[PDB]
Amino acid sequence: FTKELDQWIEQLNECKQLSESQVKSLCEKAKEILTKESNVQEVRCPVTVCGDVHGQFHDLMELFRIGGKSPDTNYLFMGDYVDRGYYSVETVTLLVALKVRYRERITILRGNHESRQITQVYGFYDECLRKYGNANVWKYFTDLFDYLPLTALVDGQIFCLHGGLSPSIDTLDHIRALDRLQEVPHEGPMCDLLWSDPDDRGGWGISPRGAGYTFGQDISETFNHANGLTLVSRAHQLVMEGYNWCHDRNVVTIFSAPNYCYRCGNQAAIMELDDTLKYSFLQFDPAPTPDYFL
Amino acid sequence: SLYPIAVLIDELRNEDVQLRLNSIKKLSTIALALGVERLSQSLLPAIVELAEDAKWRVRLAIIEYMPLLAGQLGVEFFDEKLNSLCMAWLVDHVYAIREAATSNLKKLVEKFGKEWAHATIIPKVLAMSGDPNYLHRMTTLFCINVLSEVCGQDITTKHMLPTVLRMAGDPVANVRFNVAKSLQKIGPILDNSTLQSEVKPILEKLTQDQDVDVKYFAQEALTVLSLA
Amino acid sequence: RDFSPVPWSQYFESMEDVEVENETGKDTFRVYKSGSEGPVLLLLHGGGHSALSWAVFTAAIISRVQCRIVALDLRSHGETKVKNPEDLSAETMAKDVGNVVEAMYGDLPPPIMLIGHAMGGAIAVHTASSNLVPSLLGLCMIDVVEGTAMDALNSMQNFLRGRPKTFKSLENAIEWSVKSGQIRNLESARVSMVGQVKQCKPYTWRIELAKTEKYWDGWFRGLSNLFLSCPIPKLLLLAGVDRLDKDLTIGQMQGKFQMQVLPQCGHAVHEDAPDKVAEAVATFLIRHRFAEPI
Repeated sequence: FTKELDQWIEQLNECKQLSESQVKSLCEKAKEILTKESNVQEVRCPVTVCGDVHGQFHDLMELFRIGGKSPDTNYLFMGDYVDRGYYSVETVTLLVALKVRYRERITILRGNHESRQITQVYGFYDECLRKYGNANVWKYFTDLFDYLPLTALVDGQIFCLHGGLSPSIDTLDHIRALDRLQEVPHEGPMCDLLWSDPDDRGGWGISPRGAGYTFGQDISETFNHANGLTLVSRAHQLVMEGYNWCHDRNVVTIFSAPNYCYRCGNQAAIMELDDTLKYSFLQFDPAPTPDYFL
Repeated sequence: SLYPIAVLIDELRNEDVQLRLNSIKKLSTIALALGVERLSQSLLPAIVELAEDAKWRVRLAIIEYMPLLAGQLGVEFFDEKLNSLCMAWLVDHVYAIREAATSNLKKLVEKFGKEWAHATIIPKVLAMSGDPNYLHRMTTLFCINVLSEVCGQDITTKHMLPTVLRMAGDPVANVRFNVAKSLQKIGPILDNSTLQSEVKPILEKLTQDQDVDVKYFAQEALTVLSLA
Repeated sequence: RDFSPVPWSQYFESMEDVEVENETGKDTFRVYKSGSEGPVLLLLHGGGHSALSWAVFTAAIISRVQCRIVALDLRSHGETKVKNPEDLSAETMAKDVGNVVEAMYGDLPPPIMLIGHAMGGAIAVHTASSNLVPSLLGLCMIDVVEGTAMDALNSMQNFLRGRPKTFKSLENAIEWSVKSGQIRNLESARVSMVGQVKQCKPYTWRIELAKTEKYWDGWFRGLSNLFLSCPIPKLLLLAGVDRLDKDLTIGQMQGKFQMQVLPQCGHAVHEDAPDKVAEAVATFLIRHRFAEPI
């Protein structure tokens, strides 16, 4: 089975999907591994933190050319593995295959995209349909997304998650207490961690995004100090540079999808944390129906 | 035939990445045009800066061109300008550069000889073994993987193997399983006396590692080396 | 069963022919009203349509939140008699919206949410941006995005001068709208299509919309950046992610507004899925506490 996995990886590296049957097995074992994982998954450095990838398979290959190959380089992904229906299948299937092959070598968190809600509507479900004929593969991945850990903690100091902070969570134990094994709710603590944004007006604000909360620097500083944290690292927001500091370096945003949706022109970035938790940022470029609105 | 250098240069420093990259894969023919003193100052300076161009693909285009260039300059003018360029790529921020730079040393040893390598190259490669960053510590092991192929039995055993075997006790698991992956690769290039009393005991220890991966690759190495 | 019409009085509680004065003379507008309390939802239809496009929506939304509905027949559309029906610039039509508000209330403008479809989407924005509604608390744009609308100009020029010129009867107009795919909801077609056509002579188009081509650039140009600059809670509803252009994609990934996709709809999404459009606007309203649920 270890060598079947190597075969699947080799294949996905050539952008060639696995069979419906194979996806099913992959997801079965992935559930089994991720069950043992915590809502606040303990990660030990050196790791490379990665933000949104958005089903952009080729730019993920680019990511690996920058940071290095798995399992040699340890990676921590902060969600949004799927987006539009072009190469989202290969992108997610690869990252899952890596996790199944190498439990200790990568961590894959849940993003707001890893949900039945968004996947049905953005493209992933359509891709599964065009590439498999049925949509069982959409079901095998969305059932799996329920098992992704929500947050991660690098050496008890650097806190990682897709979105941001919640008015319903003060401590890491609050996150640990949650039942994460479900479809992302529209309301409450779990939603917020996947949907919230850092913000330039102190305190809490109603999220213009539809779900979650905008949160200010005063909240970041409070949250970090109470949990003994030095940094909150998160994704979720497109940043033209790939990465961005805000809230006086209490928060960093890491967006890992270059030229998002093939039109934005943004850079991507990953954050390398060395053997002693020294940060360095690496920026990269991309790799080289009614028609009536009146 | 003395003016197209101005044209070639203009494009090598242009804004658009596309002109830069393709005109680079054009330097070989222009070197053979008339390049004894011309490459020295009329063209090498432009190559030197392109070695640290911010666009990693352009650094790749130089790295891959290096062996053909280092050829036409010769051994005696390599330790001069280009040795530092070659070494500094090993420690580049982009893995694909470090990786290309690794396989670049091999092509260099292919031209200049295993003796030249034992003097110039191998020590600077042994340095990265103590590097605080594990991404670099592993580059050492990737170089030893590449160098073992063209250095032969005696030189690999003497000046490379001890460094590999000493890395079996690295605090980072990613380094430890690259040790087991290295011995699998280099093992065939070692007499049977070295594999049994020097190598095998170390691989035996690694199978008892705390990490899932280090175990697996220590086992597979023993299998592939008929040791089992 | 039937393709026979359904009167507006099945969905709206009342109507009014609102009087408005300017430079050359006086104009009468026509609004269809429903509800007695809560915020007013000011509704602006697409090109060549009428307030009647919102008929079903209104019924669905009123039974969800305590709101009021003001569905406005824009100039040259529906039963709006204007001294100058040839001038259909973005500015003039937005000026009109503002004036209807003043003429109806002026002294007492109640909380207002703007909701615009297609053309009415661009006008809603131009109205919001110029701050012509002094109580406006929210803005909704339905199925219009600048980049794609600009890309569609020629093709919707083609559609129009492909349309049938006349209709044997109002029934045939209703039938044609479903059969052609203009409206995917027969209930909505039966009530809205009477605001699309008039009669004397067979039935013909209420507005020779092909004439308005000269004003189309002024409608959609800079609409994304304009929409993004209105510092109020915004909603954007699309039939698909394909509608997005560069500027709104960057905008939405930066969490600046809310987007729902309803891929089960054609272009007239409020006509095709009035149920779910009501639901989205309802949630929006309750969440920002602009309205109260039933």
